[PDB]
Amino acid sequence: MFSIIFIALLILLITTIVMFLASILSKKALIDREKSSPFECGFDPKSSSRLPFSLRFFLITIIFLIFDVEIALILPMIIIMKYSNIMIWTITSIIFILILLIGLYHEWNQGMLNWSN
Amino acid sequence: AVQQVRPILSVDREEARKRALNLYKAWYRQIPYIVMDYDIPMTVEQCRDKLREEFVKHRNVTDIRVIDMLVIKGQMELKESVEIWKQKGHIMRYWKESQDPKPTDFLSKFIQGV
Repeated sequence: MFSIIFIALLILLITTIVMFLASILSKKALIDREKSSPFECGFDPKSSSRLPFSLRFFLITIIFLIFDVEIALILPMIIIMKYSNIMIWTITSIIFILILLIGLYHEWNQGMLNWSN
Repeated sequence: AVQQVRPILSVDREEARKRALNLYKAWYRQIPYIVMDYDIPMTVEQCRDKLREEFVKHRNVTDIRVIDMLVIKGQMELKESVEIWKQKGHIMRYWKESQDPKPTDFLSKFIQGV
């Protein structure tokens, strides 16, 4: 850790210096009211980008939060296979992956994995 | 010297007068939005004068069909300005800012040349 943090800072300093060189090495010209205008294919923009952007994969978005938190429970598997009771480890692991598949196929069949339409 | 014709939008001058006023409403409502959404020098009071100035151009118009067409074209611009299809340049085109005044007095025109 403490080694990694030091190099993490050292890299961040180095990368930071890079633009601090770029900001000075960059040619400097007077900024225009149009030069800094946004790019939207050369025609002025109708709509701010900060309007509410509708969402259609919201349902998947929530399911993503869940499925990760079961990744927290499969990852330890390997580490404790040499040390655990094989029946308990075998049984539980399987009924862990079957539960996941059944959940997935259930929603897939119910059509929730499809986007809002 | 009269002829039978097909009406454009209205049947009576009073209806035409009624339509024209609505076009004034919609423009007069819209000026505050145009100032915000266009990077142009003009302010609401200046623009609200330009609306008055030009509705006055067509002061002597009499034919209802001509008044209909002015209101058809007049409405078309407003939709193109209620939308921002018209760009910053086009809106300021209503002022002819680039063109500088040409003097009208005879002596000035003569000295300046044709």
